[PDB]
Amino acid sequence: SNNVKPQVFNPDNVMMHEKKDGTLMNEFTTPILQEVMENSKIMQLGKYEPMEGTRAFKLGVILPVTKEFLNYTYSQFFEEMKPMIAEAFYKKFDEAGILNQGNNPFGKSIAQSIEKTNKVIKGDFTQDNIIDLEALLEDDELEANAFISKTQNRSLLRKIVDPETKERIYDRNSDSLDGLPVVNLKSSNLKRGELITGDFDKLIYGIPQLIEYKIDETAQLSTVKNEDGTPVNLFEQDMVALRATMHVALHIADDKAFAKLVPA
Amino acid sequence: NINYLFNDEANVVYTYDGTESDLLQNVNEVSKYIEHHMDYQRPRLKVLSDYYEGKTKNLVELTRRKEEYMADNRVAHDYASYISDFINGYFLGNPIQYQDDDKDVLEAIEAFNDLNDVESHNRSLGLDLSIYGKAYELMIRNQDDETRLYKSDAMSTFIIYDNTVERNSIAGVRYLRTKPIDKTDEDEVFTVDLFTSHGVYRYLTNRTNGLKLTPRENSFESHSFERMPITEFSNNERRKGDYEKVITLIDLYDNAESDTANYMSDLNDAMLLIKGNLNLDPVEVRKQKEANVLFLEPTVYVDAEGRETEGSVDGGYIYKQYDVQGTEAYKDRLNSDIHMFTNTPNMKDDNFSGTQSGEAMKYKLFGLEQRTKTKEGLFTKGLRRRAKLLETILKNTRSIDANKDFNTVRYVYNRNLPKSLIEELKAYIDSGGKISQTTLMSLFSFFQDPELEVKKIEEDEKESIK
Amino acid sequence: MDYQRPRLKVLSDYYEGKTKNLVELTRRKEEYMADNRVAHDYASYISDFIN
Repeated sequence: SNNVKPQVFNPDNVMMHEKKDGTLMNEFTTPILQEVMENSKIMQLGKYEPMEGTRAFKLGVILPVTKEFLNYTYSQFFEEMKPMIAEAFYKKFDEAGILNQGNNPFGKSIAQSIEKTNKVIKGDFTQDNIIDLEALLEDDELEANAFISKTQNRSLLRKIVDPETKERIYDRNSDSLDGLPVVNLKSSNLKRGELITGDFDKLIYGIPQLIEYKIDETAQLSTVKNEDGTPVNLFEQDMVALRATMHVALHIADDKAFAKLVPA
Repeated sequence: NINYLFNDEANVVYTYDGTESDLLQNVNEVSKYIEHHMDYQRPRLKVLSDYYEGKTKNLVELTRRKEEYMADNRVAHDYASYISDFINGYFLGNPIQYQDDDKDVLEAIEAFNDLNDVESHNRSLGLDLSIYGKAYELMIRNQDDETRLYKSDAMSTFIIYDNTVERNSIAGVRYLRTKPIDKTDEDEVFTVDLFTSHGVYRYLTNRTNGLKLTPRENSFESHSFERMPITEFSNNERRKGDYEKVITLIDLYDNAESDTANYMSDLNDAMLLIKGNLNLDPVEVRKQKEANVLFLEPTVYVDAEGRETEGSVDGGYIYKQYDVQGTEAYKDRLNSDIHMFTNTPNMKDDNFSGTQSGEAMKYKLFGLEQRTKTKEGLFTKGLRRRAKLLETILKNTRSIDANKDFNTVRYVYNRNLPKSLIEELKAYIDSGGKISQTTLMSLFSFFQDPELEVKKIEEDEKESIK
Repeated sequence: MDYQRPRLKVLSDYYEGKTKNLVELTRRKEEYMADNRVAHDYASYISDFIN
């Protein structure tokens, strides 16, 4: 269009060459990945299940881009943006399965498993509390396989030493506690003083569909209105969108296989 | 284009600090190499392939062309294929010959070459070298108990080398997007094969769990060689392909030609321009093609005080025009530079000398010969590894005496220059050559029966005795 | 590292044909026109011929 002020979109989710404040990203240098890409923790810990068809639920998202942005600002945008999508899906799926956060559509989660079986330890981090937490699993004939922790509490873990052997129970180089690997969750929901453990082989997941992508220059986007309230038409408004979608399924074979340590 | 071909993480060589065992026990490391290949190297190879197929940027970059009543005239010239086919045919159009001092080794080599149709195989490798800059070949002991040689596609194969200055090849990988034809759901499942010095490990993977490698059915499969079976070949020490450096000129020539095609499509060649205040009946204008006289009668303006004056009528043809001199000099410069930087003969500015074709050709291909001799060195360096593998499998099967050595083989290269059998015969029989009658006859195609003619000569030579 | 290498790296980038014209986007324009940056590969033509 011939609009010389940029188009206001609602929500303001469309990528634009000209910001609202009048900044123009010409000659724009490609950003650099200041943080390493995150990975799905339940795909790391849990047991894969060969699954054809389906109980699965779909994950999806669409990223619209103004084709001025795609021409002048950042030509390769859609290829560089695929990992950051898959990261978003991994984070969503982890947050659902583990913490029962983000509208997890399953009836199944570790957070619910723990809250059901009441397998929770109230206390500060101490060697005795780590041993009691692990014993909450071995009570039911299940042995802990790994730990899930907020990385911000390594400052607490370094302060615990075995008073018999008189050495650090936490190997800060291996990032392993009592010999078991600790995986870190970046999500904001797991507080500083909280630690989770279980026999993750009992947590089963399946992927009836790998991430599809489709990139399109023609569809209508009813969920993104123009300033005047008409839906965006990508072809008329000279615009492009990427769609990504995935199906995933989650199962907890034995909800007593998980225990949680939390501050008193 | 640019951001894929000239990027820094494309075109690198993978290296690993540990031994084969240190790699194989930590299979995830191979997952990182596969990921790096997909993200950085494959794009480059894909672009080079698209240019060989002629899918140049100008065809696919619809992003600008306006979807109106106007025509597109998007054009692709195929310089990439013209160049690669010429350079490859010059290098390997004439089969490599083999010489050895020991006939047992020579006949074992010739048997393997004939069984595997190595002539065609070698040419296909030369072509891959020419487009991608590098090529891979896989050797396997078949189920029918035969040594087979197959080319491995460049977009799906790579090698991880020892980090020492010697850079021995530690492990090779091949991975493919196996898909059915009907659907596009789980096609991001890649079947991975990892080749070590002692066997193949077979896996399944997909991009979207992050390429965790998992054992396929019957995952490990031993092989009787004693070194990793895949071999890599190079076009030059940079592993860069013959048109990669001129893709930008091919792009410019596409743009210029499709620009002129638009100018031709969109402007009218000529029109009859008629000016001035006049009445034109659109029914009468249809006679324009067949009228002989055009009569323009100007409007007469009457002033209130009685003055009279005439309007200014006018008429004449007008025709579109463009800067032919500057655009043809520019397109000629692009074409000349594309051929100059690739040492390919510029057919548009060429004259033949006399009759002897080979010497004019060595003059014109002198520049191309210089690059080919380097490529000849690197090609023989690869052929020697192919022979090393063949000798190893033959000895382990005791199909040959352990006493034999294959490194004595001499690989003799001939260029595919044009030749003149009549002048060569005259040069061979002068200076003392000899030829058997049946052989001599086989060279000339006017003999309808090259063998029967001998009997027919004996009859004449017999009746001449009486 | 501080003095001899930066010479060799530029000589090598010309052999690969990564001439300055391709990387020096700093003063180029791309707001609606095409970039039309170009590299001619004389460096490789010359070195392969002479060697």
